[PDB]
Amino acid sequence: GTISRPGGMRPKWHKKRIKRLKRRRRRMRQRSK
RNA sequence: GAAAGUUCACCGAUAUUUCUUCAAUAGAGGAAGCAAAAGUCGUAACAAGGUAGCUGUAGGUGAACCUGCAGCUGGAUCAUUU
Repeated sequence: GTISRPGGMRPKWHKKRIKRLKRRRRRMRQRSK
């Protein structure tokens, strides 16, 4: 332990998830227009 | 002198069409967020939390996450060849 009560995952992994979500969304939308 | 009417130019309602632009709206299907707290699968985090922890980046994975490379101490070290 080295940080205080961040609760809601590790703040690094939770960034990563939002990235591979955003990539996905872009890929969809681009074709759909 | 002077009416109806003629012809040309100008101003131009209105309609139509083109371009431009703003506002608002139906919707198959797809994807997130939050609030409820006695559902389900695990145990990642807080003690060296039982693979120290965290940051940046890439890859992998049912999920929390895991693994490589380079950093920080907000460590578990303020410190051992005169």
